[PDB]
Amino acid sequence: DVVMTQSPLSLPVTPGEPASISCRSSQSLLHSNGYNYLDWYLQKPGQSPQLLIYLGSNRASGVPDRFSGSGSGTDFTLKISRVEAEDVGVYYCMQSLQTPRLTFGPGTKVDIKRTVAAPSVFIFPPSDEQLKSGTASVVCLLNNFYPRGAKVQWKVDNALQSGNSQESVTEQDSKDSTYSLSSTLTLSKADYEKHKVYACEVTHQGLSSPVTKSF
Amino acid sequence: DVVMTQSPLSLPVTPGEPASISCRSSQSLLHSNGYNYLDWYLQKPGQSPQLLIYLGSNRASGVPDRFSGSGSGTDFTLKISRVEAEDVGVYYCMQSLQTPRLTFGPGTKVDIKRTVAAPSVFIFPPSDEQLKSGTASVVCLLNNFYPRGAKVQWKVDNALQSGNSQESVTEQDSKDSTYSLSSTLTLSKADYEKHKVYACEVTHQGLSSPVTKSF
Amino acid sequence: WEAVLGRAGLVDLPGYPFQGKRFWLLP
Amino acid sequence: EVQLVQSGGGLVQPGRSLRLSCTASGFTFGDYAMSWVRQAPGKGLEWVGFIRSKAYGGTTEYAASVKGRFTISRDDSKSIAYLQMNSLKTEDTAVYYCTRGGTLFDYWGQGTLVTVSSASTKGPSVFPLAPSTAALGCLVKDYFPEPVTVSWNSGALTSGVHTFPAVLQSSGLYSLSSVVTVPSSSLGTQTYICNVNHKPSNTKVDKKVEP
Amino acid sequence: EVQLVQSGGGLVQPGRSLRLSCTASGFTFGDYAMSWVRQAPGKGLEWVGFIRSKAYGGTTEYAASVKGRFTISRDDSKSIAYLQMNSLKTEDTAVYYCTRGGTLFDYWGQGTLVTVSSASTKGPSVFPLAPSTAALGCLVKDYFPEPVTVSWNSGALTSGVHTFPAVLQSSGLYSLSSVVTVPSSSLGTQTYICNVNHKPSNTKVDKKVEP
Amino acid sequence: ASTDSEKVAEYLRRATLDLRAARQRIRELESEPIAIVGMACRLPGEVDSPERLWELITSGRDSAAEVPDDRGWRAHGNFMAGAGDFDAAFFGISPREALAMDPQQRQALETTWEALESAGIPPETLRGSDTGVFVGMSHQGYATDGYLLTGNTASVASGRIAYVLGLEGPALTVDTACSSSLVALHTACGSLRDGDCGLAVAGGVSVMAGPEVFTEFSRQGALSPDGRCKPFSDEADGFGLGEGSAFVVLQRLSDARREGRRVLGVVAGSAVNQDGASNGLSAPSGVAQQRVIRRAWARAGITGADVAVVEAHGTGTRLGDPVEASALLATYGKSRGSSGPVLLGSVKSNIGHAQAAAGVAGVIKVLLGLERGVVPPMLCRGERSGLIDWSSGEIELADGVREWSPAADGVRRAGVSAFGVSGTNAHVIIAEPPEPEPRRMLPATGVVPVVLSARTGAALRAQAGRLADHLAAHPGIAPADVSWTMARARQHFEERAAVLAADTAEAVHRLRAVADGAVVPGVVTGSASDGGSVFVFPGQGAQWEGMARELLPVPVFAESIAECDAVLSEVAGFSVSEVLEPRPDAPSLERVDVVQPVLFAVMVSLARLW
Amino acid sequence: ASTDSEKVAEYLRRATLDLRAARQRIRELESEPIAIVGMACRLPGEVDS
Amino acid sequence: DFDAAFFGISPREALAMDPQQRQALETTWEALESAGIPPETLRGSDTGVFVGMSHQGYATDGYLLTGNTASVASGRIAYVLGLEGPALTVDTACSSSLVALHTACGSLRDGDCGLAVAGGVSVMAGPEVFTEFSRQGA
Repeated sequence: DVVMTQSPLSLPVTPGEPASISCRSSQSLLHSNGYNYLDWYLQKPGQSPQLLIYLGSNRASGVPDRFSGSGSGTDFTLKISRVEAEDVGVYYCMQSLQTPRLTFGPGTKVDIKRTVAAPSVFIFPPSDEQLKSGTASVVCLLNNFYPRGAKVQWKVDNALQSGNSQESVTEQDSKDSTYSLSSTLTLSKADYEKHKVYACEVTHQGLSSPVTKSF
Repeated sequence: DVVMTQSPLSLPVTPGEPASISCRSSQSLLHSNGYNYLDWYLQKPGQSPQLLIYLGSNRASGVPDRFSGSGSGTDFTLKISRVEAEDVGVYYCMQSLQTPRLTFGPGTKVDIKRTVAAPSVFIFPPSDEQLKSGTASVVCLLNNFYPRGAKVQWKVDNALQSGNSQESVTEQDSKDSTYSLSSTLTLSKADYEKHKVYACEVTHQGLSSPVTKSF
Repeated sequence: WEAVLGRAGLVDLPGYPFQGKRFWLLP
Repeated sequence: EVQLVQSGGGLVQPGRSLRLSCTASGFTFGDYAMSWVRQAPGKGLEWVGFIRSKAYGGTTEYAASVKGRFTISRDDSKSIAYLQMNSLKTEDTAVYYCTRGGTLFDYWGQGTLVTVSSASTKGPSVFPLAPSTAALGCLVKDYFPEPVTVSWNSGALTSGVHTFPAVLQSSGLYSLSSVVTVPSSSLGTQTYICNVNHKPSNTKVDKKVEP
Repeated sequence: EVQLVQSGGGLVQPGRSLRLSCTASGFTFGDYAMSWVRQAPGKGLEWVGFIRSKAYGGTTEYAASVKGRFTISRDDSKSIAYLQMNSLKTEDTAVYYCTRGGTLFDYWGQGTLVTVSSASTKGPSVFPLAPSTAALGCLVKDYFPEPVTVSWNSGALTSGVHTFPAVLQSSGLYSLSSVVTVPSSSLGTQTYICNVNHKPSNTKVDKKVEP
Repeated sequence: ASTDSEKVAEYLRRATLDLRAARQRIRELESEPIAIVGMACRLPGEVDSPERLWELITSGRDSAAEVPDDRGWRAHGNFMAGAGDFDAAFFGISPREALAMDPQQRQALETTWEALESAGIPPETLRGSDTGVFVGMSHQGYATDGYLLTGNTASVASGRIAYVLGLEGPALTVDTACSSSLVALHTACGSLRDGDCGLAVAGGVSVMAGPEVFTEFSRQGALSPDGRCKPFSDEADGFGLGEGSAFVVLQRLSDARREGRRVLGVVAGSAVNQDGASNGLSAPSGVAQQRVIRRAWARAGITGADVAVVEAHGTGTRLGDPVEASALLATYGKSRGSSGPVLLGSVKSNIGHAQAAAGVAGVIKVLLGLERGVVPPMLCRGERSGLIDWSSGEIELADGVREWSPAADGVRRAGVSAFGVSGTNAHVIIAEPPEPEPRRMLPATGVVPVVLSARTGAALRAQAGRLADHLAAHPGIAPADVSWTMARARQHFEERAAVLAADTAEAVHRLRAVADGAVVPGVVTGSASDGGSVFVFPGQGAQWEGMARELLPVPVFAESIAECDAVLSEVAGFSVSEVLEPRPDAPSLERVDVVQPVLFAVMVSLARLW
Repeated sequence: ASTDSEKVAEYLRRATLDLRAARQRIRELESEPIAIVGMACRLPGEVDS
Repeated sequence: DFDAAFFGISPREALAMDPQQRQALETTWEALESAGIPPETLRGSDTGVFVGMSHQGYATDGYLLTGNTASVASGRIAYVLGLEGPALTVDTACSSSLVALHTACGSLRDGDCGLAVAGGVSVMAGPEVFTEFSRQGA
């Protein structure tokens, strides 16, 4: 009964080239008055959201005219005629047939296109000074990869860990358009001392086989 | 209960000068969405009607920009910043709070302004050839007056007639901006023969006293 | 100078004082 | 460009039927309600009815003076709106406009005259309004159908001429009067002749006017 | 020009209350619904609620996760929209945006961060990720509040440096890691020092990294 | 939970809001006012500055004189004093190329610079900028040593300005004769509105250089013997030849408001047309002049009744003037609508016919009057021409001191004309400027710095003297305005000075000390080197009674002194403020363990102020 | 007898139609193609046409 | 070569006329014929003239000033053909005729004129230009 709307999750784009994002609903968004109740929004990185298109295909004044919406019924498309670097961020299509909208959905993450780059993987064992405190943080660095979506598992004695690691990911680099990840496995000194084999298995598109780094 | 809307009945205007027409409703035309449900239309002489303004103050594309609407609630005004000769005709303000609209109302008749001119009055007795047929038409001409609204009564033996006269009025003259009227009293020959005193009394603004022309 | 004093208004003061020699070709 | 080309009117005897067409072009006909508005000779604009767009049900509303006699239809494949008039009356004589929209009439057609009369074609009778500045003229009486044209001295005399709108008498026949104001030198080698011309009855009359 | 200037956030302990303001300018505030939307760190846009314009009743709707705890108000005389947050939780930590409109959000404010934490100010502990192209870095652990800045060789070394977004550990304290990739000539008169700086606890640390 | 009515309410509102923006964009593209942000004028009558032009005309003086001998020429005209003078060094031009350079080129380069200074733009900020150059000019015969082709092509008069100043918008020279500079103005407003450039210099220049023009008009018979133009007078007997530079700086009004530019006036609309099939190639057409006046009204959205002043072409020709008066009577003279009679004049009565510079010289006059609310006066010699019908009373010559009175729009407007012998006509509506409505360390001062700058020492002293004369001539000009202008609205060259004063009288007195080589109390001088500053912190010896007590207010200063107070109070028994501010039982400045920490505090705090 | 939804339907449609015209006018003022309808050339090489 | 009679010009004025003026007048006519426009329909019309041109030295019998001013190269076409749009001569050197074209498209788009003639003309007439470039070496 409740309407849902789907899009492509991530879209690399190339400045000077057209790009396009599809949106599809479970049910027609066409109203008796002849308009499609479908709006497009964009949040640039570290900026507030902005309206691009309302009612399927009306561009809002002040939105650059390289943006256009089209489609009807259940299939809608937002087009950038020629992409500019400033267009990165997350685009959302929002139906307004059924309100309120609890969330904006996951959107489409738009970054700058480049060739597949595998992560260079480094493990770092806990410094001694930190061990003269009571906690052991071990860090796995995934450096300079593209696209996002590297995964890391931790394995102590070829046994998988859970709920003791935290990740963080940089933004797209301005020069080489890559990403870096950071994985911190945190345990009490006691635990760390109860083991010897500490490693991080890294999975990514540019890696044909999982890559593991051990102590 | 039913909404009504009033305006000025006739407006002489002067090309190169501003003009203005008021419209007033019995009841507020403001809608919850913030718009006044009031449209303006114009029918030029011998032309089809056209839309000038919708929703109180939006000018329709293609309407000359010297036209504007304003007002809110119960008092609305259509303004021509500088009148052009081509602006003559009838302007209507149409509420759309209550539909259908059975009629457009009497509108505002807009003609070209000039000084008051009294009608030159001529009576013409029936031609003889027409009397060799069975009917007698007697014509009263009201020539070159301004503004419209000359009245004519027929009087046979200082007794008023009714339902035996027909009027017709020219359009505004292109040169001197005046109007001419035509009053035809039609009776059977018998009747005409049963009388002697035939006259037409003319009333108008430029006449200080009623002017009568007799046989 | 704007941080120190603030912003005031432009006034029509004389422009640069050009130091011209004469040049007039006589062909 | 947006176009609403009308067609289908003319003369028609009372009680008969008549269907007007409105052919749209330059826009998506099926998206609009379409309305018919009429104007009797000399009088105001009077609403006849409209049909909604299909998206709003394609349903119709009518004025009381035509309900059950007139019906509105539309054909979105040919982009045509129709008015079907039945049991016509003389009171239904008017110019009929179709117009885009059911509440906001933002584009109108050229309009179509419908004359409802049982009169038969008939030539005019011309009588002169002898010049009792002097005024003389011609009374063009009892013709059908319209129009009838009048000129003075075969178009030489145009200054001071007023030809009046025709009126429709109770007989169902039309009458028009033409007048010209002339210098009271009404004999000084100035003969005045009105030239009346009624094509629908093959009539051409020239009349002199004088006391 | 249209403006929606926000103000009124910051740090606040769980269970307390906090009121955000949204001051409108450049348009007729009273004509618009106004809505509040929030974004938890790293996550999506989540609807909080809105108040209608007075013309539509000036009534309010809320998301289930804030109903009874948050309330939206407006003051059309000062052209201000308010969010009154009560019984705050750590889960209510987010950037809060007011936005013009209740269905079409056609203008947004700069947003206001609300951090809900019972943590006390605390300086970081810096540990070096010795360079086991070589990779070394600094682990800036267990501080509060944000931010903390890191540079390398007092800003001389900028090529190959990635400082990572801070993470919030179960303790309620933040941890950040900075790394730099350097030529394996890690001794050739190239001493590497990360400069970490935490103003909210008056801390300035310099650390060397090496095997 | 939102009704359909509420949702469609918000889309409708957005659609009509988008429609308002679109239609405002349409109006901008077609008719945005162009702000006049700067103006310069080197014209006959010893007029080196727009303000000199005001003085000449409110003083009823003209400029006709016998031909100069400096040029290689019963002969009178209107000549510029320094037509031949040129600072070649300033622009990086060798004296060899400067000699070969048409004076028209040289006067344009110098007057453009002054226009940029009048607009408060330091020309270095425009390097690599998007700035166009539109010069109305006509070829004259100066060369009839090398660089002579580049020094005499018309195209280089506009491009040389682009090259020297590093401008990258369009650079055009245009020739429509006496209309050339108003056509240049018209083209530049079109260029701005099209976004071809973001700033434009427009105007015109002419200098009588070769034998032709003066003797060519004598045989032709259009010259007056006095060399005086008597426009609209029964003593009209031809025009007096003239010359000059006249340039304006043009910017889209929206950009000028946004950058906080002082606006002198706006081009509200202009039109350019042609006589077409007239009584002859050089014959003016009265109907063509009505067409162009009415087109200018159209593009400014005004009617004749809204203009109170007309600056006419007014050449002083017996049969030229009635044609122009006829065309004005049929436009401005009708439908006056109880706005009072339109006031008519022509700067040509005072400076002669400046040829390609005539039109912008008229704009400059009109702007001068708009500054002051005063109708710009014209000489008006003798009686009104018997060949013209002032019976209506709706046109009157701008005889003397008249209050310039606004229209129903409360706006003061003028119309400016220029008609060419080739037949190309121009009319521009100049309106008064819209209302302009809209943090200091070292806060309270009392006194005020005035900085000066020039390429050489003698130029520096000349700038000091001329600013001294200007301030003596115009008392009541706010000293904060002189200072900010001299500091921010001027470019800074290598040789510099500054005078520090509390009142205009002290500034004049110290500026004149700089004009001489004088070393007086409030005066400093030096030359600007790059190489960087070394801050020097000495040893023992700097202490004095409550040193820098007066600086304790300045917030950035007192801020620093506060941190020293905290730190020094924990480490020693006392604080810095106790020692510097009045000392109520505070440590003695004679103690080495107080003077050194207190000096430390004052030097760190001073360095932070710096 | 016309629902509020139907009336506001026709005003919205008119507003966006007016908006399309406005933005087409903007494009015309800025970038309308200029047709080259004629050309003549008297150039070297005995090129009179 | 110039058909002075065609344009109502006396052979005295035609001799005094810069060939640049004469070639512009004849080529403009042919452009109007190439556009299929009978030039009489343009009399009193709203038509602009934009000539890219540079002063050369042809006269170094009367009508010699009107026959050699650059401004008259555009205005003479307006006069002969009775055109009432803007008439400009513009000099940007080798770019002069494309600048003339650029200005005319701006003028059309602004509605200053409804038709425009644009182009450029040059004829080597005076001693300078040929020997001036020889010494220059280009």
